[PDB]
Amino acid sequence: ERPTFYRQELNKTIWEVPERYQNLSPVSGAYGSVCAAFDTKTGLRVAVKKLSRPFQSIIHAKRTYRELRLLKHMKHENVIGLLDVFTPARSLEEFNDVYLVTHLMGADLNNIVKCQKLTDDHVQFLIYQILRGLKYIHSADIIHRDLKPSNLAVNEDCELKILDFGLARHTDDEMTGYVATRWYRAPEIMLNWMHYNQTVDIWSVGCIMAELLTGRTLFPGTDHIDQLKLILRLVGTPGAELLKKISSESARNYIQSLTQMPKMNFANVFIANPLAVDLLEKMLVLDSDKRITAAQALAHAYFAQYHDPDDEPVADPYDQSFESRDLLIDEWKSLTYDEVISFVPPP
Repeated sequence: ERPTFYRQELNKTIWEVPERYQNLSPVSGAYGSVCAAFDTKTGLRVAVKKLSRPFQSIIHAKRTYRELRLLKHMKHENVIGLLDVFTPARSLEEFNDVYLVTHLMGADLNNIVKCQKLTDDHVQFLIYQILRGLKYIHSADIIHRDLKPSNLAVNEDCELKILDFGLARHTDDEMTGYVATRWYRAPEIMLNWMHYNQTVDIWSVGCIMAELLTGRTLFPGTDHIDQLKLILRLVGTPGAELLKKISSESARNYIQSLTQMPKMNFANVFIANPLAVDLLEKMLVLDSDKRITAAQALAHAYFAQYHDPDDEPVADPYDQSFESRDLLIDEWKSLTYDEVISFVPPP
């Protein structure tokens, strides 16, 4: 059970990992840093993410606990699976750092697009797999909140996984608010502060598909204002009845202060498979109540070559009852420790 650890330091921070993992090569962040390594047990190359002081604040501890419990609950073909989770600490009193180990496929779409020319046949399969994973994710009342090309890994056979559930969580009615990445963030995140829902992921998938089809970012906003401007330059300025639904009065006033430019023609900007254009238009919509769902997306004609209702699974519901409480730091840490100890490696 208990393995032997060796202490390696990189970028002036210690990495205490089992001998099982060798050849640590870094790949850095606010909440966690990642190293690539070879697993002598499985013979596969793996990615090892060390959470940076996961229990320094309620925010960090809550993120650590929820990501760990999500990955342990996620069991789907197009979702990254947790191979190992360990800690050098031999007791709860010593527990501080948390390490996550997961499969390491070829490269992510970010690097891939910059050196490979993609076919429409590739985009079909890729976005089909993305939506296939999203159906599973959303069915568990989970929301990813950070779908971007760098959080999607793929191999030469075009089989992909959804990565990085660090911002994901169980969907509630009021949430963190400032989430996702600027160039893939849905409008309802910037307006209607803290009262978005699962529909945000579909906007990210639409941006992903547009970028894969064209080869360049769809909304390369310099800042938040530039993001809103680039979005409305395509999807068109909203309507009065939609404006009343915006919770922020400042947001309504700013939107009204803008020079009204309508929805440009969907077949004029992606001059491209018409079916993909139709689907994009179903996805890139302002009103979340009228945006296409992942379940509805899979049934789209664009995925006829891969759609299979019998093989599109659905997840069991996720139990956030432990999180629904306002716990202290030590209680979050104890829950995370119990979750680490209770891990059983997958076949």
